[PDB]
Amino acid sequence: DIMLIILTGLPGVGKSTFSKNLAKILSKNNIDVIVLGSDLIRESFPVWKEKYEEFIKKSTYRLIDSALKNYWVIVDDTNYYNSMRRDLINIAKKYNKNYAIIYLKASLDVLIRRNIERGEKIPNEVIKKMYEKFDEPGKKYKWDEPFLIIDTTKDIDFNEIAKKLIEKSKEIPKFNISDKIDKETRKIVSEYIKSKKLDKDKIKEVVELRKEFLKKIKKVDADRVLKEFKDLLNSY
Amino acid sequence: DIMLIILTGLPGVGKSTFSKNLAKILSKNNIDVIVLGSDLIRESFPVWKEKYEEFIKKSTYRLIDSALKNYWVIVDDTNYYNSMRRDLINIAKKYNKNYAIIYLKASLDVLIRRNIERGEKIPNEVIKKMYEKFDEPGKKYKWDEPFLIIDTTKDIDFNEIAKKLIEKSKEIPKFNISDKIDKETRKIVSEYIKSKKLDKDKIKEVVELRKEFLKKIKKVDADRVLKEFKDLLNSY
Ligand SMILES: Nc1ncnc2c1ncn2[C@@H]1O[C@H](COP(=O)(O)OP(=O)(O)O)[C@@H](O)[C@H]1O
Ligand SMILES: Nc1ncnc2c1ncn2[C@@H]1O[C@H](COP(=O)(O)OP(=O)(O)O)[C@@H](O)[C@H]1O
Ligand SMILES: [Mg+2]
Ligand SMILES: [Mg+2]
Repeated sequence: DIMLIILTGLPGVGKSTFSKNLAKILSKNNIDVIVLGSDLIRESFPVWKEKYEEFIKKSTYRLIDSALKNYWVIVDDTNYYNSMRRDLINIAKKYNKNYAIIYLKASLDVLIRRNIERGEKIPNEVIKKMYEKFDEPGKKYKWDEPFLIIDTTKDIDFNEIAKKLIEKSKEIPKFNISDKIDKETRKIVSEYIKSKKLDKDKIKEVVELRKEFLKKIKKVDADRVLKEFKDLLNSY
Repeated sequence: DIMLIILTGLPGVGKSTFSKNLAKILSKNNIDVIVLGSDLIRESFPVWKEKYEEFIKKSTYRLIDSALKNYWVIVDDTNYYNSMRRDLINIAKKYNKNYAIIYLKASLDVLIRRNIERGEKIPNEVIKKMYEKFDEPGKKYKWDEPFLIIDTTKDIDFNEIAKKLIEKSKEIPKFNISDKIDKETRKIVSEYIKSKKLDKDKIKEVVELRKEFLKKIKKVDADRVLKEFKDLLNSY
């Protein structure tokens, strides 16, 4: 009756816009749905610090868990790693609810241009690295395969998507430190870039710096690693 | 060393703006602070339903409780009832944290113009009535007295405020169905006025209808009363 909807897709792809549109159609069909995402909590702090991400994450999972007892939930978050998608499916699993992964995609050119339009809050170079490195959902686990893959440069038919999701809802549900280090070093890089307003060339060197640093680290303690990373950017 | 700051004041008075300014100055002083308010969760649903309010309230308090373990928290909410201020103080008392109530005020005319400015999302006559019936913090209980009273029609010295709060945070800490029905009947009224686009004369009828209704109810369980109120507005 209640379902968990898990969005996944890169920054600028249109997750927030899609969530809002999908929620409006669902509510028009008398479904009680809430849209929840990490940016809810993250943007409630006046500044970003790496040490906030743990509270942001858990607070987000908590609200989803609480919500999914009474309401459909649409999870509006990049969900860049399969371990994130697994953590969310485990919430549905806990309350025996169905779930549907909706993967939104657009070409890199489109994502960059949308980024430029939004005032390049994330550096273009970082979205480009994200796009190159993204493992498309379902590439490894059957439980990770999307219910819908949606091309956000093409027409999207919300009624159809609502219809399919509400059908799915009546079906029977059947069913990492490296990800942390990868994710937080990328966020630190982005903060540094925006904070120090780095020129294009410097942006490139810092993205490369991170790459080389992750090559070394792979060949660990998450905090020690991220602390060394900040120290590295400062030195550099 | 951590503190709960509880805002209180009518719609349009400048809570959310004040919160962002104060969080900025606190963070500039290396304080870890988060701004939380029931609208985070209320605005995450695509429409408003009365049945959501309990979830909203509880989810809000749970985020505050969780946050106050590690961060200063600024509570950005109307906090119209002293019962709401009591619940928030009790979270501070639970963790033995200092708290400060900050009462924000502005004249009715300024509230209306700001309301108009922003599109009259809450009917002006409802603002007027809230202004009329508002009980200023500390009217009855000593634990309810404002640490600070702020006139948002004048400039605000956030440096002084932060200094006063940091000083306060180093001190040793020392420590309802009628409200629900009052609150939700107002929200229902506001939502009918907007959804129905009532003319100004019908608005005043409906406002009076709520007043008359609340009289009769004082002479109960909240769900049934609220369903009847809606039935009354539909009839009327
Ligand atoms: N389907 C779409 N078609 C065209 N533009 C879109 C679409 N969805 C979102 N946008 C635009 O792309 C930008 C990023 O949208 P947003 O929903 O904020 O993406 P995300 O939440 O994935 O970061 C916004 O400017 C939005 O207006
Ligand atoms: N101190 C102030 N002086 C002038 N305008 C203000 C002040 N504080 C807020 N405003 C303006 O008043 C309107 C409502 O402010 P907001 O902070 O959203 O109030 P609240 O959160 O109390 O409803 C906004 O359009 C805002 O820009
Ligand atoms: Mg988004
Ligand atoms: Mg506000």
